[PDB]
This record gives sequence, C-alpha cells and structure tokens, in this order.
Amino acid sequence: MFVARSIAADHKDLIHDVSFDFHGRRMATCSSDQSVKVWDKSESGDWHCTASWKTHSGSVWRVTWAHPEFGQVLASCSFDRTAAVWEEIVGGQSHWVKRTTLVDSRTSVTDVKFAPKHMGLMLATCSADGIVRIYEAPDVMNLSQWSLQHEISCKLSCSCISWNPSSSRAHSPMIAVGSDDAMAKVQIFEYNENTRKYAKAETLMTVTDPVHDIAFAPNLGRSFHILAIATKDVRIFTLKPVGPTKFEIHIVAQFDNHNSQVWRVSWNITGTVLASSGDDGCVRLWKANYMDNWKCTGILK
Amino acid sequence: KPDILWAPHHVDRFVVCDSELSLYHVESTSLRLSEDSAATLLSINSDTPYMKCVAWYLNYDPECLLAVGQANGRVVLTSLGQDHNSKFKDLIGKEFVPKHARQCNTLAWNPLDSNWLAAGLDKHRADFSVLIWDICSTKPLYELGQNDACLSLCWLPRDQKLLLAGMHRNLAIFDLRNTSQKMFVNTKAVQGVTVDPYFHDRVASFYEGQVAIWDLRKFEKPVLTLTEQPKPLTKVAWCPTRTGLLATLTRDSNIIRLYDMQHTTIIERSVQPCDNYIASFAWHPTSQNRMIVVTPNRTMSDFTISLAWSPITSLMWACGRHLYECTEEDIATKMRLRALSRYGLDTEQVWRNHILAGNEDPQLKSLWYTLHFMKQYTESLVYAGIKSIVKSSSRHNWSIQNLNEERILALQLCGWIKKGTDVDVGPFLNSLVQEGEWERAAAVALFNLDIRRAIQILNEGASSELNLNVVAMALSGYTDEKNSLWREMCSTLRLQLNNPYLCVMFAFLTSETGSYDGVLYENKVAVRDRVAFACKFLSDTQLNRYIEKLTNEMKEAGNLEGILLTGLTKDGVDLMESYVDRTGDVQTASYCMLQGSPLDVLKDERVQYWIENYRNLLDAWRFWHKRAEFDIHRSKLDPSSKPLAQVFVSCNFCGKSISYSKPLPRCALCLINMGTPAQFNNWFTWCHNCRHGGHAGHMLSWFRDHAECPVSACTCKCMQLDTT
Ligand SMILES: [Zn+2]
Ligand SMILES: [Zn+2]
Ligand SMILES: [Zn+2]
Ligand SMILES: [Zn+2]
Repeated sequence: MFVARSIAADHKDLIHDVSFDFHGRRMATCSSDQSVKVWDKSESGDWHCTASWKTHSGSVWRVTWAHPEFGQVLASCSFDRTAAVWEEIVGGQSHWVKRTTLVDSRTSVTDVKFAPKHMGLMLATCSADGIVRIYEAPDVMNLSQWSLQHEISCKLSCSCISWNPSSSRAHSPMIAVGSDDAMAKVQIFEYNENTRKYAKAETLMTVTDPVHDIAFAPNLGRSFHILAIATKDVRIFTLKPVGPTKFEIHIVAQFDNHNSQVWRVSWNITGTVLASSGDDGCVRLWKANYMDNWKCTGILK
Repeated sequence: KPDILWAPHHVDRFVVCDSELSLYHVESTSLRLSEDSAATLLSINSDTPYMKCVAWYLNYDPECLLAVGQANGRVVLTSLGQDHNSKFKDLIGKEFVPKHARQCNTLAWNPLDSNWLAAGLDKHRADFSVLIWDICSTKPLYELGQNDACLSLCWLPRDQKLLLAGMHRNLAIFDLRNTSQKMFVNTKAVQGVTVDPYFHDRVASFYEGQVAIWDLRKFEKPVLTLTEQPKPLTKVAWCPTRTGLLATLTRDSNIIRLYDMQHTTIIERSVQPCDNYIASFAWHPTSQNRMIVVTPNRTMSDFTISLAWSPITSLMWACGRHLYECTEEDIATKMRLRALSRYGLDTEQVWRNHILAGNEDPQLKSLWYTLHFMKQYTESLVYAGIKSIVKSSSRHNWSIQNLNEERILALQLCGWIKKGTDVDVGPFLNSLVQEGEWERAAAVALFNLDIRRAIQILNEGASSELNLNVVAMALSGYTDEKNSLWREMCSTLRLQLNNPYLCVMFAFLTSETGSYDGVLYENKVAVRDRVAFACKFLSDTQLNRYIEKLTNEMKEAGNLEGILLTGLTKDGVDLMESYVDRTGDVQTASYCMLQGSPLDVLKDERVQYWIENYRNLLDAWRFWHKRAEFDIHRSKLDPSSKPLAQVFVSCNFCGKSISYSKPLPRCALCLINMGTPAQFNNWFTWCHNCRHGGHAGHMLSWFRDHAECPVSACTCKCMQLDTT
C-alpha cells in the first residue's frame, strides 16, 4: 500500500550515505565525490540543498545526525581511518564547520552512530577490525571536546552496530554489533551499571552468514525487544528479557523474497514496518498480520 | 580457452568464441540473453579449428574483423560482416605464418595505431618467439623474446611504442624506442594480465589460484596478494565503467568474485550469473557496469539504494543519482488521525469518545462503553472489576428482585439494569427496539424470561424489513420432554443459523437442566451479555469459576472488552500491557489509564513508562498545542504531575530599600522599571545569552526592525539565536 513518487534530486556522484532528523526538516546526503551535502524539504515540500562540504580525502563510509533536543549536530565516517563531525554555522547561509575529529582507530570506520538520547551525549563508531569505541562530551556548550568513554573489542570484522533503543528505566545499557568477517555475528554488549563496564550478553548463534546491517526497531515501550539483521536471508527475531540478565529468544519471521543478501535494514518510526533492500535491487517492507504474522507488505524496484 | 568478446564500436554486438565462431546482434525483446532481450546470430564461421589465440581490430574501418590464429602458428585476419567496401581489402584473409613452428597463447592489439600486428607464441628452439608484424593498410615490424616463452603480452595504451614482455619466469619492460633497452624483473605470475584504464600504471595478474597486482613505478614486488582459490582462475579482467572494480573468474566456478580496489582492504563481491560455471564474461565498455557471461550450454547470461522513514509515516528512497518518496495508498497514521479529532478529551459525554474514534471497531466501542456505565456508577470500588465484586430454578417458569445486591450492581454495570432497584428491562427493551438489533433484544428477553414478549418482538421485527417468522414458529416449540422429537431434531439442526444470537437462544432453550456449558464457552457473542447471563443464571460456585476462567482467557488473549471484567487494577495493568503487545496503540491506552485510576495504580512503572512513550511520540509529531493538552489532563487528574517552578528570580546582589513586592529589570528600549500598569505585550523578556531584556512589545518591534542586541554595546542576539 505504498505509491513510489520520484524526488527531483540529482547526485553528481554515487550516494555514499543518507541522514535524517527527528523533526525531519532537513536531510543529509553523502556522495562518492568525497563531499557531504545537506538538502532540506521546504514548507511546500520541495527539497533544496544549502550545504556542501568535503569531509575526508577518502570517500564517505557512513553519516548520521543527532537529537534535535541538543542543537544541530552531524557526524560522518570515512575510509581514511578518521571520523569528522561537521557543524553548520549560520551568519544568512549556514556554514558546516567541523567541531572535532575522531581518528583514534588506525583502520577505516565501518560505521559511526549515536546512542539513545536518554543518558546524554554519546556517539560511537564501529571499526572494521572488530573495534567500537564511544566518546562522551563532558560539556554540551563546548562542541570541540569529546573523550572516549570506553571501547569494545569484537575480535571479528565489524559491519554494523546498534545499541539499546529503549529509554525504559529497567532497560539497561545494551549494544549490538554485527560481523561480516561459521559463527555468530551479532553480539549484544551491555554496560553494567554496577561494574561500569560494557559486557556482552549473548551472540546470535542462529546466524552464520556474514552480517551487513544490525538494527533494532523503535521500542514504543513494548514488553519485549525486536531487531533485524541483514545477511543472505532476511529474518525477524524477538528478544524478551527474563551479571547480564537472561532473555528469551524467538524468531518472529524469516522472509528471503529478495533471494540475496540485503545491503541494509531499515524500519518505521513506530516500528510498525521494517524495510529491507536486498542485492536483487528490490526493497522488501514487512508488516505483521493481525495474527502476529509478519508479511512483506511492500515491494519496490 | 574460449572467451566472450564485444565489438569496440557497437554495443549490441555479442560474440562467443569456440571451434565455430558465432556472431550475434542484440535486439530488444534467436538467443534470449535476458527476459526482455533477444540476440540474433549474424553469421557462423569455423575458419580456425582448434584455435589457441585471437584478437580484434583497433579501427572502426573495417569492422567485424577478428583474428584467427590456429595452433600451426599461421595468423589469419578474417572479417565476418558483409564485407563489401573494406578499408584494407588486401589484408582480408592475409596468411601470415612464423618461420619456426609454435603455438600462440594470447593476441593483443596496440590501441593508438592499428597498422601493426603484435602477438606472442611458444618458445623457439634457440630463436626469438616474440616477433611482431606491421598490419599497415612478408616481413614483420619487430621481433624479440630470443629463446623465450611468452604466455601473454599487450601494447601499452599510454605510448604507441610501449608494451609488456613476459619471460618464462619473469617480466621484461620492453621499449620499442630501443630494443636494446629493456628491464626484466623475476616473477612467477605471468598470466591473467589485467590493468585498470583509469589507473594506466596499475597492473594485475592471475596465476592459477593466486592473483598478484604490482605497480609499474614499483615493479619489484607485488603490491598485494589475492586470496588463494582451489579452482584455477578462468579469466581475470578489470571493469572499465566502474572505478576500482575488477572481475576474476575461476574454472568451474559458478560465483564470480568482484573485488573493489578503489580503497587505495579490498571489497570482494561474489556474483553468480547462473547455476552453471560460465567459461568467460565480457564487460561492457560503452554501457555502465554491464557484463555478459557465456554459459557452457550456449547460453549468454547478462548481469548488471538508500531508504529511510519519516515521522508522518512516509518512506524516502534513493538510487544512484535519483531519489524516491513513498506514501500510503497504519497504526501511527491512525493514532495521528485519532488525535486530529480531539479524541479522548470528552468529559461531559464519555459515550461520545467511541464515536470520536471514528473507525469501526467493536473492541474500542466496547472499551469506551464499559467506562460510560462505570462513569455513571461513580456518580471507587467500581473500578476494581467484576472479579472483586464476585469475590464477595430447576425449570424454566416463563412469564427479578431476588437477585443479589452485588449481582444487581454487576448487572447495572453491564448496562442491562439502569439505576435504582427497579428491576425492569423495559428501558433496555425499548432502547434495543429503537436500536434495530432485534435479535439481541430477543436473546435478552429470553434471558429475562418473557417468551410471548419475545414472540411479539420477533413478529414486529418481521413486520419490519420472512426467515424470522419461521424462526419464531420454531420458537413456539418450547417443550421440556426428555424424549423429544422436536428437541431431538431442532437442537442439532439449529447449527445452520447465520446470526449467532438465534443459535445461542435455541441452545439455551434446548439445553439440559442447569448445564449451560455452551452458554459460557460461546465466543462470537458479546462479552457483557454472556457475563450477565452467567450472573443471572449460574450458581455461586459456577459463576465464580466461570468468571475466573473468562478473566484468565481474556488476560491471556488481550481483547479490549476484557477490561470490564478485569477492572482498573494490577490485573488491569497486565491487560493493558497485553493489549499494547498485541497492537501498540498508546493514545487510547494513555487516556484509558487516565480514566480515574487510583494513586497506587497511577504509580505503576508500566503506566508511567507508557505515558512517557506517548508523550515522546506526541512531541515528535510536532503537534505543538496538543501535547500541553495531555499535560493539562495529567495535572488535573493527578497532583503528582504538577509542573516544576522552573524559572526562579533570585540572583545578583539582592539589595533592599528598593524592591517591587536595586531593581531587577530595566527596559533597555524604554528604561521604565518593569511591572508598571495585548496583555502578553506588557510582559518582560530576558536573554539567556545576551544577559539583557526589555519590554516585550518594545523588544518585538525593535527585533522586527533592528537585528542586534539593543543591549548597549552588546552583540549577542537575545532572540535571533534559536532561529525558530
Ligand atoms: Zn531585596
Ligand atoms: Zn540573550
Ligand atoms: Zn521596555
Ligand atoms: Zn543585548
């Protein structure tokens, strides 16, 4: 029940990554031209670009935004073993000026993303050497200061990461990282409140193919957890909680309509529908039936 | 080693090399390369049986010309097209042979000029194997490779006088400028020579299961080594239309590895064009990222986005240099629409809330219905539920106050009994009669034990709008004989009924004495009606057990109706969590928990978390003036939801002998102490950054006209900082 309408946007180079915002007034697009441009949908809906900067010498690896609750913040990942956080400065055209850098990892960053907004400012990056590290800014007013709070050693080539998406008080810290290096690829890591250390919870032993994307759908305060993993086949699994706390595991669904590996996994704001695009050049969006049965309710080409 | 090649000037020309060469032209849709593509053969020729090497021309004139070099060493230049006006008809079929017998492995063409012929053959006895001829338009152009074997070679594209010379176990940088000037480097990989066109100085090789790539400027050691493969490589090539893309094909391999070398790790991608290992594939030089592979069964296999979500239930998509937007032809959209009707804000008429929901849903219609009776019942133990209330005729004498007080209250809550001790269903009877649900009224009267009244009701219903009359003729058979033909027959035959009320009534009439087992276990009828029947008919132990089992089933399932029996309690909290799991609607649940919950219930972690989630969702929807409405209801219903004082004017030097009730404000634009006697236009604003302030109207006007801190000798924009 989706009608595809083309958007009048032209990319000089191949798109490297895309970013959005909570309010969604503007969107950020990463191109293969080693440049970052931001396009904003107008009041009439027309999407116009007013920002244009080159982040790193290498091509863009990933890019994401931050909470509108804390001003305007954008972060990018590159293959040059460095992470840049350009900040728009309006004087009145805005000027995207980097506030700090994150190039501690000697290897290229697989992806860089931020944590939930409940606990404060924290954005981390996944390194292709099985490394992920989170930097926490001591003061919001200062945008150039960012110190790594901790690190995670996956010991296997990391492809995508996803932290705890639930703001519940009982919902403790949790981080899930995928691997694309037979073995499990998705490791749920938790920063224990008492130990003050990120410790793994369990590994998704049900998957052995290389993982492309790891994401958890919007919580909306359910009684369990829902997340998706991108591999040669698209599957839906549910985590229900009982050191690390035990949990219940059950696969909600597994649809392989694309008949190929999916590049990434996406979802909806309410978590009603998760969207996956396979290597077949098609995007599969699945909706649960009234009998709690996931069905691919969208087809794209 | 067969291989698939394409014309250098035409993209629709496809060729498969074998003992019998086949030339085909691609046409839109004979060989079906793809679902919508058909390839028609142009000509068939086998002028080179058991061939070993071949190449192609470097000029459009002539076209459709490919090399035919057999094992005997003879070089045959044959053209397959309808040759009528060839640029060089003298070269057509020119028979060129080597002085010494040998076999040619690979044949390559110089790009900058096509007037020369360069190829490599097998090692000679004691002579030069690499002898290159001149094509022009009986003697060769240049010879080299004395007593050496050349697996492959090619003229470099950058310089017409540049080419690669490979020894038996080395590679020699041969320069046509001076044959006496050559540089040789020992290496094991002298096969699978591929080079990027964008990176003219980058070279690659395929040596059995190992592939090595070395830079021309640093042609001393391999730059990087590819992963070892069990199957030997069939063909190694570089995609010209994609930057930093290379294709490696292995013998008897159905998945083709495609490494991304544009990083300087190399991203290797495996492509399987078919279930049968294609001998070789050809990349398209004109088309972008197009490759055509040839299956060993004479089949030509040809093989060649960003997505996001939106808070208003929209999907944004992108593809290459294009973008796409998706919208519905949804739970979030339904919640937003329910917000758009100001659902749940009703206080005078809670009955109207179900209508305000809009959509046709009995569960929600049941949900608001239950509160509406409960709302009248309030005008606190009522919110406990049917369970707490329940915790505290052998025949049918068809023709009320004998019901228990708790039972009377339960029936009143269920909607059957109105207020007061007047046990008379005439109110609900007339309400149903006007409502039009005649069957429900008939069932209720049967529960109320008015047989002839039900007969009159059914006859009047038949007077409204046939089948009802015959149903009533069956109803006139109310016989209680234990050996009954009428009950032997109609009791089974009633199953054919469509409306379930009639079937339930027939079962109740024809059921055994007391054992109304099918009465409770009916699932397609209304819940309140079943509860009322159980309360007004069943025994105390029987009623308690039935209530317990029904409550357990409702809690396990998660139906909105079950709230009425469960009540507003911890069991109500569990039911709410179950419904959230089933659907996830918050706004309905949010107001529902706000339907007069007690302090302990309002202290539930689940309730607070759900309310907070609804608040966050309502914030994200940008519905500015509506989130405050939920906040107002929260503060009104509960006094723990009171807002904080927030702003507190106490700072600086305090001081005395000068106070309002030195000074704290001053009008930066009128220099009048604030508080002097469009009401909002008389307030006073303050600056978080500019540390300044002034009259609200004065500040508004000045900031509309002027665009700087009117605070004297200041620069901090006291208002143009958030940029709303
Ligand atoms: Zn004072
Ligand atoms: Zn200010
Ligand atoms: Zn003033
Ligand atoms: Zn000022």
